[PDB]
Amino acid sequence: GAYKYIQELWRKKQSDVMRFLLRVRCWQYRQLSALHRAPRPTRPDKARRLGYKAKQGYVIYRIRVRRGGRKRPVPKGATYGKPVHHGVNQLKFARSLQSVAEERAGRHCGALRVLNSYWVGEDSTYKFFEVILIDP
Amino acid sequence: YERRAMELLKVSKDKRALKFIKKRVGTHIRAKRKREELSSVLAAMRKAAAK
Amino acid sequence: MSSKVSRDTLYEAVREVLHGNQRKRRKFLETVELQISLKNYDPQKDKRFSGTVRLKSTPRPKFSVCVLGDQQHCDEAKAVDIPHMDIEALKKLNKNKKLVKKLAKKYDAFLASESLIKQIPRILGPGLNKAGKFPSLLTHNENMVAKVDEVKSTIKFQMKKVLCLAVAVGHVKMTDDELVYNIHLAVNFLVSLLKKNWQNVRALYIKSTMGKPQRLY
Amino acid sequence: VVDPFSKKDWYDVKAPAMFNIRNIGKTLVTRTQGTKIASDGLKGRVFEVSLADL
Amino acid sequence: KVPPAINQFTQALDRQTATQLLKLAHKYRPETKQEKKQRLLARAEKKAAGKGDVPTKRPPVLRAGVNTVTTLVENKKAQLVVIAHDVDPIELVVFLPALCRKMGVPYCIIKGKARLGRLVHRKTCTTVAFTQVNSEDKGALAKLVEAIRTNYNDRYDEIRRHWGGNVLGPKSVARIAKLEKAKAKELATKLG
RNA sequence: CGCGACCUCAGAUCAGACGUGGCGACCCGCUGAAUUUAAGCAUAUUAGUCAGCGGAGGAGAAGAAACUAACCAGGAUUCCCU
RNA sequence: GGUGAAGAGACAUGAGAGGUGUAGAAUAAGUGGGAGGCCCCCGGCGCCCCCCCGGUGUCCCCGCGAGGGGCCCGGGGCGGGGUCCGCCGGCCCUGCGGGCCGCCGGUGAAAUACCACUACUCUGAUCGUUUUUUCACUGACCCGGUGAGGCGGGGGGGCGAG
Repeated sequence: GAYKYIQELWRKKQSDVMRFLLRVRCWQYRQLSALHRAPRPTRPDKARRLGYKAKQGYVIYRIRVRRGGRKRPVPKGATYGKPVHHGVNQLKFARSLQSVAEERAGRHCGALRVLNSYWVGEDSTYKFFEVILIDP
Repeated sequence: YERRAMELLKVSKDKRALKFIKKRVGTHIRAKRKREELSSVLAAMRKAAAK
Repeated sequence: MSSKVSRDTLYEAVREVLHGNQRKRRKFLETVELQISLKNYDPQKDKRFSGTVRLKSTPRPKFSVCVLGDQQHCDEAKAVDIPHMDIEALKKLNKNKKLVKKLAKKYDAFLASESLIKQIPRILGPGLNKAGKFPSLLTHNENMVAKVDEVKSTIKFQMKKVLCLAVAVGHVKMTDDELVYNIHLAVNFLVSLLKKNWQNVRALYIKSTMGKPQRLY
Repeated sequence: VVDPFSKKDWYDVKAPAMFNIRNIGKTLVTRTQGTKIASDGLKGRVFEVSLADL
Repeated sequence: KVPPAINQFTQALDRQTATQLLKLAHKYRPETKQEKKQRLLARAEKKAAGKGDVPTKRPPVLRAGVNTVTTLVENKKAQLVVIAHDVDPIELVVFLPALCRKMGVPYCIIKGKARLGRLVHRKTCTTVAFTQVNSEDKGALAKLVEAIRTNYNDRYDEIRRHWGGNVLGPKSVARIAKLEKAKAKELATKLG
């Protein structure tokens, strides 16, 4: 079964195809949108495993997200209150970067309903997710 | 990380190879079970080279 | 022949170690012996041998036993056909105040009993003593009802500071069924007492004589 | 360190043909080993050669 | 530098050899549209004549999809495998040549997925494979099979050892050629 | 050059479809403080609460075990007594 | 987050070997013991390479001879070289049909007229891997400028110069 081989391959790492084809997205999300449609699920392994069929009506949008902590947004960073509620450096958001990406793509494309997402690359200050979407 | 541990088993200091695998993968169970797979492959290498 | 090189590694099988030692020409007798390295093997200080073994056949070296006495071995001597003497003069098999002149060891094994444990060089005398090995303590035998034991030469492993002992695993003419049992009954204790830290990367070498002593995994 | 006079050799000197001595003398320098190839720093040197020896 | 398992994808076949391969295939292509329907309808009408239905012999034909090709390769029912070289995610068939090396199945790297697509009604097909062929064409197969396997299977050692790319751009080629010309020209500068 | 495929990627008052916006009693995901309490006060408490944002439905989320257990064993989810 | 090149470094591999002292005649061979190893020149047998043709059963020629015949079986003999691997015999298991003070007599290193288990590393240092030293490389990254306008190689080449 070919998909067994593909699965084992993605499970393994330390081959450069990731480095080759991550720039193919970092450049194009800055040439064209940071949120754009792809014409084929780059990992027909993982798309099908999550639940996908290339029957007409199925879309994937590949989307970039910027990674880091989450600095608490207040003016000049000194938050009024008792001093356990200070602190704006090391705060950590309460949802998976995958989830942030999923919701970004979903809110951008109405009339398309999410089904799941998965990871395709992670440069140094980014994460390159892609989202499977149904045309209901 | 596998190749480095293989070289350290080449020089044959297993009590350092284990520490290297542990400090990178995390659990002594996994390090113990993984040094065995790193051996029995290094062994195959030497055995099929002297062949 | 002036060859000492065992360039082999050598892996064939764990129990097939009987099918590769048979490099025979010697029309004299070939002492197909056995030994092992010295690296991480301290000749005297912290590591040494006490293990036991029993061969089937006496090789070219004289593997026979005789007196001492130290009772039940007076009867063993009179039964195994050697003149027996307690202390009268240390002239049975010595190297300086002797009676006859054969090979410096004059034999390759002499056991003990339980009146005292340093009386071997005082009863029959030196030999291995003069060679720096000690056949007086740690013999692991009393043999009051076993003479076939000594004529099959029940023997041991024991340290030495030069390199080591060297103990025979059979001959080529005799079958390899002999060699397989002999190696796997001798070096099991060697593997126990030398594979604790030294992981056996190199091999245990067979002094397969006539110009090609070798090794086998 | 290594004796600095190690790899300096006596490159030859020559006059115009219109003079009366052509092998004037010699001058030491090291060869190509680093980033200071000899002839590069050799061109631009200038001597003091007089009629009273040439 | 591309890795070995990617650089294997650049020693594709010789054009005329590929042309014999394709002219062979075009007598073997599967049934396309408006042929399927007519053959099946005629077969339905042959049912009343007891001479043909849906279940009846089909002469050997192509096997297109990657899953099917890999299945029959790992069952060793393949006599020839073709591989389009430009596939979108290379991980689709990066492993395949190694599989063919493991099981001694002849395999070749052709240019274009479009040609394999034209070998059916579809637009593209990652691989195709002959399992068996008509005996009269078996020899014509076997000659090309030998030509292929001479170059792609027996030298799996050098193929997997191969590296690629790493070819410096012409601007820098000339830029280094300047200094190499300078050093080659003026060498032996000192009386050494 | 020219032709023809596949791939990428475009515009269109092209053909047919669809989403935003409101209400918010209940539901879901985030953010989320201070009065106040400790007789003072900062850890704690008030509280994952009011305020803020996003998203729906007739109910929503849950749900068929990477579970409880330690027994002579139970056996998805929710709700009430305990 | 990459590349090369050189210098300082560790090491795994890796083809080639081991002379001389404190007791005696050699080196009395890292060591084990053989008072006798043969390095087996060796009758030659176990037996390889010609002839000899039982199945003149195989048949290239073939398509029909006619045989050079190539062949596969299997064969009562070394026609001839023989340590081409290796079991008996004879001899000083050849110091005297090579060859090697006698190990055991030097109280030694385990003694070495001999089989010889090991390796001290220096044997080409290939050949890999790794820590450092700098020098450079550009393809991610960043920087400017423009309506992204002659960039890097070359050549015709014309001008004159020497």
